[PDB]
Amino acid sequence: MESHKHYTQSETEFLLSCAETDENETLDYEEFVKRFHEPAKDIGFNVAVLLTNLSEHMPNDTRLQTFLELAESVLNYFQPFLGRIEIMGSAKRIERVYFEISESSRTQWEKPQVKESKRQFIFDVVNEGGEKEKMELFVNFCEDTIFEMQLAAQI
Amino acid sequence: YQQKLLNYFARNFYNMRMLALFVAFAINFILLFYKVSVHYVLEESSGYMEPTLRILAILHTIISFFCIIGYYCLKVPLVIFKREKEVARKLEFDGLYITEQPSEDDIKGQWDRLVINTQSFPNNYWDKFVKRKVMDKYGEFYGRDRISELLGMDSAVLNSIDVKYQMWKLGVVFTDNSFLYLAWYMTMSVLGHYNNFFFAAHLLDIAMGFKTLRTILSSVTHNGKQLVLTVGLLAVVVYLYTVVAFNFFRKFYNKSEDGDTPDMKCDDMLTCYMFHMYVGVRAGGGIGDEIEDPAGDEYEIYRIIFDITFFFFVIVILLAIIQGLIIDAFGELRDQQEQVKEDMETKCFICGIGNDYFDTVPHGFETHTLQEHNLANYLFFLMYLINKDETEHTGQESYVWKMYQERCWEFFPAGDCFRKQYEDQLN
Amino acid sequence: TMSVLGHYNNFFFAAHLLDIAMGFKTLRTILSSVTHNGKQLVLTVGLLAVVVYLYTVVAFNFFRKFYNKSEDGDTPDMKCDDMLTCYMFHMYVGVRAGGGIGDEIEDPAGDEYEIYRIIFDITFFFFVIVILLAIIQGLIIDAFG
Amino acid sequence: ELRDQQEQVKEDMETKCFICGIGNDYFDTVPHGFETHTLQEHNLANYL
Ligand SMILES: [Zn+2]
Ligand SMILES: [Zn+2]
Repeated sequence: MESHKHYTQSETEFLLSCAETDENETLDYEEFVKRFHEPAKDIGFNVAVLLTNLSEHMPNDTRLQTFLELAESVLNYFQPFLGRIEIMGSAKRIERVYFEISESSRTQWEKPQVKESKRQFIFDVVNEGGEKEKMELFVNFCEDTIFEMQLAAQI
Repeated sequence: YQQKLLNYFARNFYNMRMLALFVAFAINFILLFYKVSVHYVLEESSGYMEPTLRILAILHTIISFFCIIGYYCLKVPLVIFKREKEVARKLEFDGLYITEQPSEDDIKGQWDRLVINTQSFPNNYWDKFVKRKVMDKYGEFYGRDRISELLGMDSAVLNSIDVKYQMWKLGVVFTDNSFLYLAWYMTMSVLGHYNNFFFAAHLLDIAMGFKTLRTILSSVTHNGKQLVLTVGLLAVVVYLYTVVAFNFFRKFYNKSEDGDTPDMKCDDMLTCYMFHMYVGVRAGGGIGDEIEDPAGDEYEIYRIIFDITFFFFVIVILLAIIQGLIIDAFGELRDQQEQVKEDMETKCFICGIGNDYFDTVPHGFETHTLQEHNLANYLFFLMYLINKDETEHTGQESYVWKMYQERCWEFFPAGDCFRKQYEDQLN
Repeated sequence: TMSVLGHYNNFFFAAHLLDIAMGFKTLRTILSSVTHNGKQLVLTVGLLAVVVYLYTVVAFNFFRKFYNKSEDGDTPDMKCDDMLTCYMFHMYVGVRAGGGIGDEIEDPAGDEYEIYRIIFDITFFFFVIVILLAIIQGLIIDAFG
Repeated sequence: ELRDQQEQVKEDMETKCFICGIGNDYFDTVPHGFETHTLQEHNLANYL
């Protein structure tokens, strides 16, 4: 840890203090999966979701900007795993929805076949036209692409 | 090990397709050095080409078989999934298999009637509650015993499989166009061992093997419906000219060479029609090129106007139409592409408010399309909603899932974005 | 290099006329129509070559006896036997004759393969001399548009 | 010219209604407003 870790007791010595799981003075396969693997992955994701929800729903707040800027590392790490859509709420008001995007799906959507299928779908929708049928066509294409990525996940 | 082998075959379908194409090209290039005396192969001062053709043919057959196996193991589940989803939605919403009862027409529905009785009907649709939903919605109108009877749920041997579902799947994959094309490829490759020239028919795979060639060949296919009608109109016009020529100018169609030859003529209608279709549309100048000129005849002016009209109505106008169809095809394709690009660049796909409203913020429209209304985000949300147990659904997730089950799509924004509804400045 | 080589042979100065392609702006617009769709022109030529090769294979397998070039009877029998000669004959004559391959081969007047030869000639004409050339002109027209 | 005329007719029918011709932009405020307007309010069959 000589690239981005600074020599301080709170950070550099902390890892060595936490490395007390072995009496043979050597690392083990279980160390990096016991900690920082099952926790600190979905716990921090919910914190990032809450922070970005507060930032989006309360723009131009002096106290909140400091909080956003100090915690930029977690939000930057959670940029690829953040989803932002808009739906029509029950109270006839637009409500943002946040969720988690899996890494395997993110890789599976960058393949040339999926991009070609998306381009063909857009071409067919614009050529045939329609408004009520447009959303049905979009949902059908979404379901087909989801099934294709699930099938391609079994490499 | 078998599953790993099948997964390896599926993963490299396109690579082995291109391999098969290259092998066919090599076989044809070797085929180009034939000679007759019977049909022995001549080699350029070599003798190592005797088994090269045989091993290349064997390799081509093996690679084609692997191609069909990979296609059956990779692309077939899409067709099955689409068919199952369509029949499930039709049965759940329309209920046509219990109410409409389609006739001998629509053979697809009649063949799909054989999958309802199968136990594993939603094998790929991942929605096994369709039977329970249709029962809960139709029990109080069509009874309970009738629906139950219609649905009919009541490493050594592995004989516990549904033969009806397998038969329906085998029936529905045989009518697919791509599988039929691959079966034709199999037949041609197998027939290539009986006669070595049957491998030449495999060069047609380049029509669909390259994307940049499909755009070239799509110009003919775009107006292919009218090309055959144009050919038929040409045939009718040539037949009318044949009738006129037989009735009036029958004496001119004499093919006599240097005088002392037997009189070969075109007497009956069939010979004159074949002569007109073989010569006259081909001569480049109409029928007057291959018939003697009427130098000093009572029908000279009639023959002249006949020749001129035939030329101007077959060799010019019909060919102009044939080229015009292709030119219009190219123009229509380019115009469609331009229209699609403009429509995608002038408004977003989901709500379609328009870029003019979003230009107030610097780079507002690009930000809106990339963050607010993104197709990838909606697809990921739908997939995450599907791959989640109903007990963990939140309020908004349950709301969206309920409307997705009912298929109403009122949750998709239309003409009302976040900026339009929730203004930054309160008003 | 061309100017220096022009002193060794005086005809090497003829290759300097190609400078007019880029020397005039109004000629670059004319020559840009071919260059705009130059990627597809070579593919069209390759497709034409493949089609002519398929016709060559069919002609060699079935109608090998018609490709006899005998003049006024008493001449040695010159024919197209091997594949290479038939392919060069089809690429040199038949795409050039203006009417397909039927112009330079004797008509099947009273033969068992007469109708097959007729449909072969008609299909070759309609699929090489008309459709392929229509595509070649269509590419340039679309380039201008 | 024939293709351009057909395209122009299709665009004119899809961009404004036949009777008053206000334009689809005004009716896009309501979800599916223009289709509802053409199918119920200003319909040629209803007038006939
Ligand atoms: Zn939008
Ligand atoms: Zn109106």
